[PDB]
Amino acid sequence: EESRNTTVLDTTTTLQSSGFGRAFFGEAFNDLKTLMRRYQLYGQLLLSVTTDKDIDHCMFTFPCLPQGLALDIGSAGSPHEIFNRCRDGIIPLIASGYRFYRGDLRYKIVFPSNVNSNIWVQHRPDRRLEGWSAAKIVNCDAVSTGQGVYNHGYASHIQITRVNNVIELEVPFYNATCYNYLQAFNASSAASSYAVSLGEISVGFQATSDDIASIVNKPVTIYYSIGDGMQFSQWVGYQPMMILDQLPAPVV
Amino acid sequence: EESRNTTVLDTTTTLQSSGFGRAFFGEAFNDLKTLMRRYQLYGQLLLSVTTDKDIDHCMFTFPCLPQGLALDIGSAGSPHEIFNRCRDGIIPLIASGYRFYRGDLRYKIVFPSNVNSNIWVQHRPDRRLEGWSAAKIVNCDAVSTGQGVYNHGYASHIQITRVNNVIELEVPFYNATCYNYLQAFNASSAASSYAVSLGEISVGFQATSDDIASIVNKPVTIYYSIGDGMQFSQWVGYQPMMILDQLPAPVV
Amino acid sequence: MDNPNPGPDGEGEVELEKDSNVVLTTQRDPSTSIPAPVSVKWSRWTSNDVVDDYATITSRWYQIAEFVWSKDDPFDKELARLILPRALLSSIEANSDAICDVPNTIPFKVHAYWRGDMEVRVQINSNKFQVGQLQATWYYSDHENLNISSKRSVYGFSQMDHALISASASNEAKLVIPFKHVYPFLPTRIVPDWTTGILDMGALNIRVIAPLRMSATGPTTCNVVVFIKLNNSEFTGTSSGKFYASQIRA
Amino acid sequence: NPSYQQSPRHFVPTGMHSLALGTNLVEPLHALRLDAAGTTQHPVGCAPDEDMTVSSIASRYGLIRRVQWKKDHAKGSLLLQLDADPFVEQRIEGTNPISLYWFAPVGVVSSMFMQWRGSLEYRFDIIASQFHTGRLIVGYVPGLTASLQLQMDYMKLKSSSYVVFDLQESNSFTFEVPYVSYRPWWVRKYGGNYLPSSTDAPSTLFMYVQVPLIPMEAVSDTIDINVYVRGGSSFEVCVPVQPSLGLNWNTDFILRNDEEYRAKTGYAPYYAGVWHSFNNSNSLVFRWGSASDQIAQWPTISVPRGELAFLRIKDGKQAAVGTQPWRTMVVWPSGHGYNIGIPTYNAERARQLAQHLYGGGSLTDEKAKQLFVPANQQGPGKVSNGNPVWEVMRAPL
Repeated sequence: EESRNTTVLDTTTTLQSSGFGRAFFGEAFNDLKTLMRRYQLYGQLLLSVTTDKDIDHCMFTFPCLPQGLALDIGSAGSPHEIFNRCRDGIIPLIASGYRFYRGDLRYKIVFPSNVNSNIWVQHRPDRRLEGWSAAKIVNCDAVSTGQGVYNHGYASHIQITRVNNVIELEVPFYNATCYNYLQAFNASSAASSYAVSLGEISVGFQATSDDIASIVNKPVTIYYSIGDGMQFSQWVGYQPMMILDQLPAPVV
Repeated sequence: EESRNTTVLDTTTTLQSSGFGRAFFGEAFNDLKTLMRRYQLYGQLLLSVTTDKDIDHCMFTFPCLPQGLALDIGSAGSPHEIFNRCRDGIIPLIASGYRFYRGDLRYKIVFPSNVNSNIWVQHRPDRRLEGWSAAKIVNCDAVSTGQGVYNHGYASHIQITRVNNVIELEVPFYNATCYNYLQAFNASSAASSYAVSLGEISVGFQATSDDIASIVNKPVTIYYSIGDGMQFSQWVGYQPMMILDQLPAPVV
Repeated sequence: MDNPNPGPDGEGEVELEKDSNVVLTTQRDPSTSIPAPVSVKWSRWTSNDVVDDYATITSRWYQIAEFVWSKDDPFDKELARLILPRALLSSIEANSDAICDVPNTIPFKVHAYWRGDMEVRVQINSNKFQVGQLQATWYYSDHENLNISSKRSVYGFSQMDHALISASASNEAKLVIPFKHVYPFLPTRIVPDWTTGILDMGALNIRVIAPLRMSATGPTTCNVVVFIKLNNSEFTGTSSGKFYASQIRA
Repeated sequence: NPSYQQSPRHFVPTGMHSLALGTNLVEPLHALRLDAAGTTQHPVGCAPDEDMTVSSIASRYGLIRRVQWKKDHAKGSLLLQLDADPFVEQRIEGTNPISLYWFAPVGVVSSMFMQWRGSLEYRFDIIASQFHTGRLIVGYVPGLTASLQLQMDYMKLKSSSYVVFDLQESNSFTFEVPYVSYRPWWVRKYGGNYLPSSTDAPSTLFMYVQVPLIPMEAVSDTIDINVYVRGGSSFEVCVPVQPSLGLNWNTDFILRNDEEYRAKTGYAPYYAGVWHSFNNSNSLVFRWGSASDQIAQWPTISVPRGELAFLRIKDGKQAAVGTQPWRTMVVWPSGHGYNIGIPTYNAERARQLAQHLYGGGSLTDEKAKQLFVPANQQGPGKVSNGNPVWEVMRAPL
């Protein structure tokens, strides 16, 4: 069996327990769940207006899942240095260790400062993730479906950038499932696709196109953490790691 | 009779009650009234100065009713994509199901960010709605009656856009009626016209014409929700629906 | 049970419904349908002037509409969109005589304002071998709702509570109609704040859910008659009858 | 005045109270009410009879289907096979481009919610004289994908759950459709105008004629059958999202075809007028505002090389008013990164200027500047009605 221990050959005299730093630093690091709630960078983008957007059009939409977005190094010419360098993170690294999850997420999107415009944020529980490809932030183009616009029923919230430019969130667990998939997802069942993302958040500015020019190529970093109610389930061993200090130097 | 059930042919073994998601998601969706209070988009506009407005002139005026404003797709050249696409909404869809109402409304108007100017909001219980036509947001022109200006007695409030650009409201129930009409309204009785709108809210900037140019074609979205005290009355069956996913594609 | 013994009398029991001095009978159990809980009196809030229900004459049953229902009528086909407080008057005047003539409706000739629960029975005499089914549906202040022209169909009235009149059973449809309107009282004549839409609570309407079907040599027609009690009413604001105007022709 | 020297609370501003939340949560407001403790009240005769609730609406039948049932239907004949989800349907045969549909009350109240579960109830009013007699199956097959929707017949139906009924004296029943699925809830059949994420129904109802109708000669050969739908005792819905349904109060809809040309959104209404960066104010150009540097921007016309284009409005009524209505225009980049529209006297001058600008010419050129409309023509400067469509005239260079 895996955790069996046939015949211990103890040499150690007993070492003092430290309580995971409780005896030194004053804080236990035993529960890995409480570390999971330190916020992590989730995605990152430079806003890119394409079509002449109206008040209603979403500026970008991303699926919201604990697994972490499929990692986006960026194009070879313009890397997002943190994901290029600081690969993945903590929460996805532990999400690597389990096979199912059932819980909330929190986000705290940090909008660009220079813009003044109001910002709405839909949550869309309906949407199915459609394979691990296109599990990434998407800059929506011309409206053609209801995907591109504000919608009435979906839960939403509207930060006033002028007052404070970081809307904070609580994406809830709405799925008709026991508990969702947690590793990378290739979609076998067609109904397996409802079994991953908590929803499909959509951020959108209310700016008219005359003012939208200020917004172009302004950064919008995003954060996430597992939201207290989260509970990963089945243990599954780690897929091979790739040591970071061993990554190649830029070379002068 | 309608709800009679002559002879049930039960096949079902009893299914576990979920309490409307109480047993899963931790929150009942049984009462439809508590969903009615999630805020909805109510109207939308691009401000359009015409006459050289003074400090007192209202910028726009709209009747305030649960039924929802008559839907405004916008002109064929410049659709308001959400009402064009996401037809109507939730609250009007349920307002479709009843024939009388008697209660408050809340609004939370979201003014444009770029403007700094102070903004006043009248409520005008006096005004009669005059048929379902002109049950829509109106951009008031030159002053000719008292309709176009700030008025003394009417209840009002004045947001400072510089501090926070989203005035929040509580339009109350002031009518000499048992309870108001709730479907679409064609005005039969002349005194039936007092029997629909809660009032006739009027928003107006205090900007002098020199500064009013900044305000032109800046969006002003509006929200509403039924305000706790609301109580729809007589049941009335739904008028024919029109399925949304079946609406035509833009066509490339 | 299961032991018929018809005599000269015939077989079944005959339930009654006396009011003032009008008794009327139905062999069958009424298919009652009650849209609203019974109304509170409400003279308290809007009338100093003398108020009085006329129970001994207003509450009498009196006919307001009658109509043939032949097999020719297609599935969804209105037979009668009766208004109710108006049809009680509009039918009388349509029958070429003044409101004053009919005992049920004299107080309307005088009092400026009316309130009160209504009762409506839609009796029928289809033969037992006929197959069909009316629905009778009361819809409050229909005229105020402009999109009603689309709703006004059997799919749309079957959702709100409604009586059913099978032609097989020749069933009779009772229909209590308690007062509900935006304004507590309905005026019986032109009044200072409104004129048009006078004394119009809403509308009974009798759409067909299943057209009569019969053997080719069977009985084609199926007549229907609609009585209307006007019970827990109350009138207020005494006024001269010369002010009264004949109801809109409909 | 004691001084209060201790450190202040450290709070974080947000611009707005939650829009989503709507229950156990006091929500502060600037009431337009006079009294601050006032709240709407219901006088005893104005009391709310109806307790609005998803279940109180779901528990109301609405006619949803009307099967005909002729004598000459053999024992195998299908009568309907409507899906076992609340979204049962009855299209109206309207003339509208976008056809309206009837729904059961459960079919509308459940469109607002992403997920549903529990039993439905189909009442069947088999409208017949007691002298009619017959028998019909009302089966339910779990797990039928649409490819298996066909190949059905009453005998395959008998293998799974079903209910025989004997029309004789009592002429109505109420089959109570089971909720059989692997999913504790079930996702909406439709959706906000977005075709993917529209799961089809869990299972299908069927109603074959188990024993064909046997009428007397003196009664009708045909019997109507009404199918009413009602949310069952256990019917229940959870997540609120966009309704998949819209009211028929306004059935107007506007396609966003790209073929017609129009000013960019938020840059209309526009009117002809002067602007200092263009031809030193000598010549007209459209403007969406009186203030300086507020020229209307225009979409780049897709002109293949060797050709040219110039605009002509579909409706001369909607053109902005100068000394003459401006039905003609030439859209060219301003050199400020956006495409200004230049009104012209006529289609001919517009074609000429178009020949110049695509001819290697430029706005500063004398041959072009002659073609620009002089400022004096500005007139009243009335705004164009809304954002009017511009047909794109095209010519070979």
